[PDB]
Amino acid sequence: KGKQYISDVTGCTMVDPTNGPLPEDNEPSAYAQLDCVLEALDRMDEEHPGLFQAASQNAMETLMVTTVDKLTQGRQTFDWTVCRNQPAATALNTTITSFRLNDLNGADKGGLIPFCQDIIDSLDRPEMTFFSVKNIKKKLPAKNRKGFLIKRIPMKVKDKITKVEYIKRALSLNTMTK
Amino acid sequence: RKPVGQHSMLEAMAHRLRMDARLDYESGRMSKDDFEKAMAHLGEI
Amino acid sequence: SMDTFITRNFQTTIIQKAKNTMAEFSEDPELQPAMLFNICVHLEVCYVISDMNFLDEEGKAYTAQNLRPQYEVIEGMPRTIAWMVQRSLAQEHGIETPKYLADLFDYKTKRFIEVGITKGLADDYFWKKKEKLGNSMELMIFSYNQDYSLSNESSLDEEGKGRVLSRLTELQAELSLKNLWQVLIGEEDVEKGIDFKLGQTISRLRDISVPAGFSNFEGMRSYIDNIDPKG
Amino acid sequence: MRLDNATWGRITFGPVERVRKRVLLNPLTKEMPPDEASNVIMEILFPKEAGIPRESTWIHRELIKEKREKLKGTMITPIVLAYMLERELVARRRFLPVAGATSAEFIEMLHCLQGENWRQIYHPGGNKLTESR
Amino acid sequence: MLSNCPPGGISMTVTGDNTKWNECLNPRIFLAMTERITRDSPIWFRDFCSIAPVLFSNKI
RNA sequence: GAAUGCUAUAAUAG
RNA sequence: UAUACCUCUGCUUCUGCUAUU
RNA sequence: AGUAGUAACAAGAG
Repeated sequence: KGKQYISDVTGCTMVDPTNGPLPEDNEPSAYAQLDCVLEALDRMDEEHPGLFQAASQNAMETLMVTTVDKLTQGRQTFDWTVCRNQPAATALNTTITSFRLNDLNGADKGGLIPFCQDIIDSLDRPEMTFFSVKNIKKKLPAKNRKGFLIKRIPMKVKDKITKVEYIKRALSLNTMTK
Repeated sequence: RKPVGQHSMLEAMAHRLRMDARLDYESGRMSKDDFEKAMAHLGEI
Repeated sequence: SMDTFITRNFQTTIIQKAKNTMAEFSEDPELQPAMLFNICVHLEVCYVISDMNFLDEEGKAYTAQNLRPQYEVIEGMPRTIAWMVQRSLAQEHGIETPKYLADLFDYKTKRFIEVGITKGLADDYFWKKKEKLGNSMELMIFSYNQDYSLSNESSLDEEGKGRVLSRLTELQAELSLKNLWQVLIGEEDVEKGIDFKLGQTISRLRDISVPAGFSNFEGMRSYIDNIDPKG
Repeated sequence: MRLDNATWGRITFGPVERVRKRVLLNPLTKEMPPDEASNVIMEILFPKEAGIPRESTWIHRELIKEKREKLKGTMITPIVLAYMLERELVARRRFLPVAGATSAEFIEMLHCLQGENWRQIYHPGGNKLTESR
Repeated sequence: MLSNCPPGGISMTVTGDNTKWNECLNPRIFLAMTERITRDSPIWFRDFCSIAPVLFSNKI
C-alpha cells in the first residue's frame, strides 16, 4: 500500500512503505512514520543525555584504526567475481585483486576507510574487470611410451562486466535455508 | 602477532635476510664462500 | 613551485623513498611539499656518507663487484624494516637499543649516528637534540650557512666533509635561482582531515533511498537535523 | 599442584545465594594489559621483531630475563611458547556465579566450591596473597 | 522495576515476541536512525554511516 | 576496601 | 565411439548476522 | 519400495 516506483539505477521495481497509510487491521505493517520514530529517538536522547555523540565519537575513532583484515572473519560471504559464496577471507582477496585491475589501490593503505572509499567509487566505473581462471592443455616431457604427458594448467583471464551488472552484484544477496 | 607495513612483502623479506647474512658473516656463523652466494642471490632481487 | 623543483635536483629513488616515509605519518606529499624537501635533503645527506664507504675482509675502511659497506642507512626504509635493522644490530654487537629511531650506524665504530639538518645555527641545534639522546647516539648536525658540529669522535673524513658542504650550498643556490627559496621560509602548518567523498552512482542510490515526501537526500538530512517532531 | 597440595573440609546442605560477578578464571604470574603483555612476550621469544622499545620493557626486565633463561633449553614450537606465556600474563576475567570466594585459585575450583543448595570447604595449595587475606 | 511499582496497584509482565520482524523493518528508517544519531559528527562520518542502510534499501 | 573489558572451529540464544 | 568388470569422490548440492568471548 | 515431509535422497563424476 506504499509508494511503488522504478529505480533509475538498476531498473528494479522498488516499493517504499515509510510515511505510508496507517494500517486498518492487525496484519503485519511496515508503514512506519518517520516523525514517530524521530520523536521516540528524541525521547531516548533526552533520557540518555549526550549518548548519541558519545557513541558516534567512539564508533568514528574505532573506524580510523580498523584495518581491512577485519573483513576476514565472517564465515561464507557472497563473491561477486564468481557469483557464488566463498570464505570471507577469500571473498575479500578476490575483490582486492579485481579492484587493482580497475586502478583501485585503497586496500594497500591498510585502513578500512580508504578501502571503503574504493567500494563506493567502484560503482562509478563504466566497466569492472576481474580475473576468472581458464584451463590450458600443455605437453610436458615424461618417462612415457610416446615420451610426453598432457596436463591442464590454469591461467587467469580478464573478464568485464557493465556498470549496472556490477551494481546489481554489489547489491546482491545470496539465499539459503536455515 | 599481525605484521604491519604498507610496503612490499618481498622488500621486507629481502632486508631481513640481507641483515641476517651480514651479521651471520661478521659474527662468524656464516662463511666467506656462503656470504658470496648470500649477497649474490640477494642481488638478483 | 616545489612540485617540479624536486624532479630536477633529486633522483626518483630519493623522491619515492621520502614520499613513502612521509605517507607513513599520513601527510600528503603534494599539499605539504616543504616537509618533503626536508626529508629529501635528510636522505640525500645520509646517502652521500655511505656512497663509497666499504670494508675489506681484514676489517678496515676504504673507497670503492664488492658488497659490504661501512655504514647502514636507516632513514628512508619503512618503519618496521628500519626498526628491525636497528634492533638486529644492537643485539648482535651487544648494546642497548635507542628509544628513538637512528639515521645511520658505523660498522667500524660500532655506535649509532643521529643526523639533523637545521635552518639557523648548527652548534645550538646540537644541544637541542642532546636533551633526548644524551649519550645514546653520536650526533652529526649540519646547517645551510656552511657550519659543522659533529661529536668528539668524528669518523667523517675531511674529504667527505666537503661533499656535504658542496650539496648544502649547491641546491641552496638553485632554490634562490628560481626564486623558490622563499617557499621554505614561511611557516607551513595544516591538519590532514580524513575526507570521505561520495561518487555519482552511490549518491543517486542515496537520493532514491528516501522516505515518502522527499525530493532528494539533502531534504531528508535537513528535516531530521532541524524540525522538531514532538507530539 | 594447587589441587594436589589441598585440603577438603565438610560438605554442608543449606541455601546458598550465588551472585553473578566478573572474576579472574586463572592465577597470573604478573597481570598486564594485552598490549603490555604482548610486548613482554615479544622480548622473550622474538627480540628482533619487537618494534619500538616501550617503557614497559624496563618494568618487567627481571621477568623477561627469568623467562628467557627458563625457556632457553627447549625444542617446543615458539608459537606454543607464546600462547603459554599469554595464558599466564593476559587476564581471563569473566562473569561467574560466586558465593564468598573471588580469588582465582578458588574460582578455578568453583564447580566443587558450592551449588545453589550446598557448600564444600576447600583450601588451595602453595601460597596465598596478603592483600587477598 | 518490581519494587518501584505503586503500592495497592498491579504490576504486569507481557511476555512478548515480534512476528515478521525482519520482513517489516525498513532500511529507510534505519537511514533516518543514523542521521539522527550522527547529529554532531563531521559530515564525512554522517555520510559514511548512511551508506549501509542505502545499500540495503536497493538490495537485490 | 573498588576495580582492570574483551574477542575461537563447538553448543545455545535472537 | 573406445579404454571402463577401469579410475576418482562421500559437508563443497550456494549453510547468514549477532551475543555468550 | 522406503526414508521422509512443503523437497529431497534411494550414488555422483571422468
